[PDB]
Amino acid sequence: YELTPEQRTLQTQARELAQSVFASTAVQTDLTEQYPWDNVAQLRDAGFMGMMLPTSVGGRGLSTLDTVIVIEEMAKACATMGRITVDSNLGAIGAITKYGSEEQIKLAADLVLAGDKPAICISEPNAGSAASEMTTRADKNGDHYILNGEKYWITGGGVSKLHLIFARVFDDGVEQGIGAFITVLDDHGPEGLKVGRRLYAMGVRGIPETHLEFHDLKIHKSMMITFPDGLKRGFAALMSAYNAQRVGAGAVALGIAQCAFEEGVAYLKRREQFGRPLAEFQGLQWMVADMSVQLEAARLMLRSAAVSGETFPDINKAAQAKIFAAETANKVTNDALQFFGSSGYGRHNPMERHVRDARMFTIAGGTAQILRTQVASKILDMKLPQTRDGY
Ligand SMILES: Cc1cc2nc3c(=O)[nH]c(=O)nc-3n(C[C@H](O)[C@H](O)[C@H](O)COP(=O)(O)OP(=O)(O)OC[C@H]3O[C@@H](n4cnc5c(N)ncnc54)[C@H](O)[C@@H]3O)c2cc1C
Ligand SMILES: CC(C)(COP(=O)(O)OP(=O)(O)OC[C@H]1O[C@@H](n2cnc3c(N)ncnc32)[C@H](O)[C@@H]1OP(=O)(O)O)[C@@H](O)C(=O)NCCC(=O)NCCS
Repeated sequence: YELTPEQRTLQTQARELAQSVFASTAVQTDLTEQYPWDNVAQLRDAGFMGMMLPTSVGGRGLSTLDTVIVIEEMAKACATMGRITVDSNLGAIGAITKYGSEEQIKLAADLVLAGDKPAICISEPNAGSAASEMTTRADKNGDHYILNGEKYWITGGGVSKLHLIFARVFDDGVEQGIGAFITVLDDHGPEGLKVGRRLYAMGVRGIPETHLEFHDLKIHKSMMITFPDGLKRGFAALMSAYNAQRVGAGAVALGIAQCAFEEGVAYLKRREQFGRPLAEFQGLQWMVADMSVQLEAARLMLRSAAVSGETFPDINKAAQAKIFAAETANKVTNDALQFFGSSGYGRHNPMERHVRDARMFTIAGGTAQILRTQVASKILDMKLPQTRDGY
């Protein structure tokens, strides 16, 4: 239940980069809401991008746990850098690594290792929790697929090059299921791929969340992730790669909470009222005790989930960890802010940002409610349909 000597080294390397470079840019990144290109370049040069890619394509061949360790250190410095580390190591790049062809893996690897944070494109304005109800379609046309539809809250929209787009595949009018399509966005850009309006967010403002439109987007069949056993199971396998994403997302939430925790504790020791430091008040001591307990548990849950499953973490262990970590983060950041008092409410301190940044993680990548349903389906060992006629 402890890190290996190699993992401490990886942790130290991650912490050094985050504290000496990223930490001093967190406040401004939140102010400008601008994608930190400079920081991403340093993140790449330190080998913290595409870590789970095989060594045969330039990757380090690391584990999910390795990334989770790195991700948390980045998040403790900057929530934006935390999420970037996630998307550039887990999720879309994970599904491509596992299910993609040699050509598709090489294209994805070259981009990520060059410093590109991939963008996954699943959610639609009328299809969030019910992702299987997405209206983005891909009609087959010869050896190509014509994509028409819209996505939103696309993390990295406008700055991401690599795109993994999920769409309902139709063959001569007949539905085939949902498949994933790879496309790359550049200055010249692919015809039909349009970056929609930006959705300005409560926190983690350093990464643009945008709408995304597809107007007769022509994708060759060599850029569709294919399966020998049909797309019907294909849509069930791509989201299994998202089980690793959730653990990473949980690590970001944990990182934010841990930072706020450390800052709150440090403040209690130096801030004095009634002739003494705040740390000498029992009620505040127990609050500190409560936070440390939940943080320790959260870190255990995340790390435990990371080493579970086969290629990706177990879907339910990951769901349990994500629920715990995200909800833990919301309480810790809020209570840590309370330690600062009035100054905690001031934007000249980072405490109010911590609450704003942490708030998204009970929502994005599957809400805490949808994850509870998932966990319940495991314990009860039954399907839990949400439709009116699912029984
Ligand atoms: C910061 C951020 C970044 C994001 N980045 C991306 C990205 O990169 N790619 C991407 O594809 N998507 C992204 N999303 C979207 C997100 O992954 C989905 O939208 C998420 O599943 C939430 O969907 P929704 O907002 O449509 O929730 P809705 O489906 O509108 O749910 C609304 C509320 O109803 C509850 N609810 C819904 N269905 C049920 C049910 N059956 N039972 C009980 N309760 C229910 C939910 O818990 C939620 O609280 C991002 C979102 C955020 C906030
Ligand atoms: C899965 C979800 C869409 C509900 O779907 P549903 O209508 O209950 O359909 P079911 O879960 O019964 O079936 C879907 C299949 O995909 C599989 N699946 C779904 N999510 C999965 C995940 N995260 N990991 C692995 N497998 C998954 C299920 O095992 C199931 O396979 P089966 O056919 O062998 O049973 C919803 O609970 C969910 O998790 N979505 C959250 C939104 C989201 O993920 N958005 C990401 C964008 S950031």
